[PDB]
Amino acid sequence: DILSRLDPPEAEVQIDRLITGRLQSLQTYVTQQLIRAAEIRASANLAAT
Amino acid sequence: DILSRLDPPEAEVQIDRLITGRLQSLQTYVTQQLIRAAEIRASANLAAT
Repeated sequence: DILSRLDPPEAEVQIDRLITGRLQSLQTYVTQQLIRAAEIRASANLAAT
Repeated sequence: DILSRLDPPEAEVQIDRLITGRLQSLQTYVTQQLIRAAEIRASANLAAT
């Protein structure tokens, strides 16, 4: 709908905002999965011992 | 190249787009190093034991 109702020069501006938000969300997700996996690893290490 | 084919009022807008990206990339580098150092630290703590 963003494009469907506009030219390229005018749509690229909005699509870059959408891209910025959606990339920020994915970085937040991946950083928290990295922090949460190091906590699961310390627990599996205790289980092995 | 932005300081050679743009006047100062137009080169600010183009320099800020680079500043934002490079800051993002540097800060991603610094987060992943904290997460990797916290893992090297536990290995060295096991080696000391």
